[PDB]
Amino acid sequence: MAEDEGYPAEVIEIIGRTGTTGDVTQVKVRILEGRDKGRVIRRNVRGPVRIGDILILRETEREAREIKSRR
Amino acid sequence: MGKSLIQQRRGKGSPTFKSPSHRFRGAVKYIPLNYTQEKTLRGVVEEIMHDPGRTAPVARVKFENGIEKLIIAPEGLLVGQEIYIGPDAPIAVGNTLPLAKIPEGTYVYNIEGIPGDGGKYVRAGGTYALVVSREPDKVIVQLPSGELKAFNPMCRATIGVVAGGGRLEKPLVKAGKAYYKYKARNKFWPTPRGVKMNAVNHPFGGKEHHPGKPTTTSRRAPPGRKVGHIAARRTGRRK
Amino acid sequence: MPFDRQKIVKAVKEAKARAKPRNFTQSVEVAVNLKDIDLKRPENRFKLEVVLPHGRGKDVKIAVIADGAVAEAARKLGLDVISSAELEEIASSPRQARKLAKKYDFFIAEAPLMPKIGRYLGRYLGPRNKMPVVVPPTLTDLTPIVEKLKKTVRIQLKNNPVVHAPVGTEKMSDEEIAENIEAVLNAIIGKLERGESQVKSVYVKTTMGPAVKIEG
Amino acid sequence: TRDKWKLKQWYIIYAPDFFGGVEVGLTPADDPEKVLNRVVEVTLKDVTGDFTKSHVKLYFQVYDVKGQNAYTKFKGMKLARSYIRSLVRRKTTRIDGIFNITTKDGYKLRVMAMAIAMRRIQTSQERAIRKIMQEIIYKKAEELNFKDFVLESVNGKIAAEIAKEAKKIYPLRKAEIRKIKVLEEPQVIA
Amino acid sequence: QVNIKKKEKWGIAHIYSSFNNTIIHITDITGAETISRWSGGMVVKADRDEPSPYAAMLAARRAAEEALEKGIVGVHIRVRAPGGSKSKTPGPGAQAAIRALARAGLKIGRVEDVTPIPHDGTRPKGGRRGRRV
RNA sequence: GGGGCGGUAGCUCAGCCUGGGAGAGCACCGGACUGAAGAUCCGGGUGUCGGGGGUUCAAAUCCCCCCCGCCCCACCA
RNA sequence: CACAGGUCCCAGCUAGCCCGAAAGGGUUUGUACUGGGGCCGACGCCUGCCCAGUGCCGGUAUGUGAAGCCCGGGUACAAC
RNA sequence: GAGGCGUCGAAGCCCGGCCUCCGGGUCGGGUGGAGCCGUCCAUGAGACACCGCCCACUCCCCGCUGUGUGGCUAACCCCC
Repeated sequence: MAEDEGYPAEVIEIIGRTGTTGDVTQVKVRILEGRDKGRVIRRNVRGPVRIGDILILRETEREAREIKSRR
Repeated sequence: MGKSLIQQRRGKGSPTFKSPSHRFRGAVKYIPLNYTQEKTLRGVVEEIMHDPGRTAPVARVKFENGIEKLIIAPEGLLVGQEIYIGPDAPIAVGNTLPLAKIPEGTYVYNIEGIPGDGGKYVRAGGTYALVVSREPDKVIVQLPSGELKAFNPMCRATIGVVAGGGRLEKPLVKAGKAYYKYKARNKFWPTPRGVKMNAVNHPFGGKEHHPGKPTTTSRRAPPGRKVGHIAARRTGRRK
Repeated sequence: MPFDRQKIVKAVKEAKARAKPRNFTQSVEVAVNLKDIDLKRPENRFKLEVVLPHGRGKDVKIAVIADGAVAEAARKLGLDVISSAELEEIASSPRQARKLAKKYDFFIAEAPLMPKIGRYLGRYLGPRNKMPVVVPPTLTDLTPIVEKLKKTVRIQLKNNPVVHAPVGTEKMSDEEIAENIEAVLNAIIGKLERGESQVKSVYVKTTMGPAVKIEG
Repeated sequence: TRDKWKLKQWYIIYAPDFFGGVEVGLTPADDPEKVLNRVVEVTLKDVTGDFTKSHVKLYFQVYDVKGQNAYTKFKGMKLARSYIRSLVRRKTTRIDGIFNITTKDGYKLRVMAMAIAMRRIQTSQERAIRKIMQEIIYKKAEELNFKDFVLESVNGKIAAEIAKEAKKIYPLRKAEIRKIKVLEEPQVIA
Repeated sequence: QVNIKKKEKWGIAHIYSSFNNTIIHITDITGAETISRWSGGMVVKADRDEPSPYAAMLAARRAAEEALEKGIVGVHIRVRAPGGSKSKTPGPGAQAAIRALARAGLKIGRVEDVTPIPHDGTRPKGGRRGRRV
């Protein structure tokens, strides 16, 4: 294919879980790609993911979030 | 086909449909031959009378150039009140001045429509016009119907309201008392209905009680066929 | 043009004149507006060829295909005679090296050969009239050879509302070319369409000669 | 509709009568003379202290256009929801003071001012403060040129004067000029 | 054009953030010339999709390209929403637009609250128990 | 008879002037989606697109002759 | 049958409606608490629902719609 | 009609105004400073070789003539 542009981002921290399914887990990301660099986003990721993994972000401009929490 | 109708008779000026003019009282004149500008003119309420055909009270006024003419009486007038005519007339009730000279937002009657034609507007019992806005170009006055007409600022008018209010507040009571009023005025009566009038007499309605063709009539309809609800935009009281 | 105005009427002779300051030889042009012509039928367009009395003054390239006695008629006149076989060579090879396309002006054939013209040449040459075509006369060995050598000029009508038939190129005298212009004009008027002002304008004009209106 | 753009015309804001012609503001419009009474929002950059900071949003009307240059006078001030919601407080009061000004020049101006009470004790001292604001403003306007007068009304200068005299009466905090609307143009003689 | 001294243009963008559709509209500073009006509906094929962040961003992006053509590159953003016939708080399109502007490359000026809030009471729909679910 | 408009995939039509093998949504079959159903997406095709004939390599709309409905007129010895 | 009461409708007066071959005229020494036209027919309680059809009213891009003028054609002009 | 163009001053660099399908052409400044094109062939139909007249939308100074809107006041009309 054409790229689009692939924005590679790695996951800085795994905040907690979202979905009534549960199926997204919400994770905080940092970017490492040619354009922006450094931008912190809270993306909704699915499936087994650990800390320090790599995600290709299809759309830079995103960041839906919902928050709480552990006592 | 049928005879001329009830309205078509009226137009002839035949005498059953002729206003009396010999039991009836004066008309309003303000007189513009002594002009508004360079005024000279005050007068004294000589007497107050009832005018039969206006169904309102009217004033005789004795001017100080020596002419006697009627002016339609304001509320709260005394016999021996002084009425002034001009722009340099005081700004008070019963005083007559041009619209421009009259404040905005004050009640006014007896407004001219062409300067110096003596009052052709607001000359009925208890009803009054409001000066909503004034501009040197044109002064807009709000009429008894709720509806705004633009008049020249150099029209005359009198400050206050007409007298003889409550006029339709009191009822007419009976067919007798009413008969008495219509003689005082002119209004063809007793007036019956077309519905049990024969096909000759009237366009709608036959021998018995029921309408012929629809009551609602054109705006291009003929003379002698323009009876009912004339050019009705709506009718009824419902959606 | 500084030379002449382009609304002034002239004679057929007078209009063809010379004034070029240029390298390029004077190519001569006849351009005509016709009123009252439509594509409301496409067919009713003027299309013919007319044999000029004194020709273009450029050499025709005629290839004639013929067989029978009709071959004998071509051969006498000084034509080569070339076979129908050549049609298969034109069409089949789409190459770029010595291809025979855009290298000749007309073809004449006898009527049985016409189907073969249609398929094979039609793809490359199309109706740029380098093949013989039924609607103008360029089929038949006998008359068209004689006329074609005498340097016939090609005419067709772009429906709306104009027809053009430039006579040739300058190598001929002004009077000679004046005869050319008359013959073409008479054919044009000769196609007969109703309505006043049928020949709206006629002009005679050139590379850098007088560009002028003429009376038509 | 369907422009090249070449039917669009440009004009450029020059906005004095508070200051010298301000270059800021630019006007595209379509057809000539369709801006003539239209209104341009500027924050004002003239003073990069309080005008910029605390006086976010002031409204100006192009009165006239000459040669496709826009000359503009002061139409208005208003403040955002942000300012008003911030400064108001509970168990105290919020106070609003109207005056309809006449200046000697023959312009009429309307000022609403917002003053915020110091804590405890709600009393007739409040209406007294409203009274004082109206009284000083009348006198000042009468003294001053209306072009000076509006410059001062927008600026903290008015806010600062109201405060000295009112603190004496019953201490306040956070006094401000909520909005200004130009009540009547014309002139002293029509 | 009549000489421009600054060589930057500014356009005041009004953003109407509803819970039924999102609109992104940009006008010059004076406001009297509308360049762009693109609403959420035009991106999508369905009403449910009509508001939402994604609709709001593209509705903003389509308008943005036209602002570049004129030469507008500064934008103020004025966020409003229906305050006098529905509750005043902005919908998805507030958060979504500021991101659209950033991504598009337009420079973002003031972000503002110019939402209608009445200073007076009025009756809306709903009574007896108020509006029942 | 004159003038104009619409007749197109099962359906309703879109593309006249703005030209091509060409269309869209809805019915209908299949796949996503929810505990369920529905709605809402994603596939599938059904007309060279009213007949017949002509210009164009290629025309639904262009051209010559038209069926049918529709609307306004004119007209019936 | 009138009738008091109720309702619908129209008109800013250089009006609306109506009479008159015309000039002109009635209402009108009248001006919306007017004055003109219909319906119903004292009071008491009421007066649901429908604009599909008829009627009236407001409006009408589009199609359409005369004579006139215009342009084209015709006629040496004209009819057409 | 396969040659026109080029001190009858050319490429090819650097911008300016430009419409637009931003497909890409057009064009004034200037550096320059001596070449550029198709015949060739593909393309259903050939030349951004050149020369004529056109058929596209479209825009404009001027000459004639309609129509719409507003201002004016000298006809005419309603008031004194």
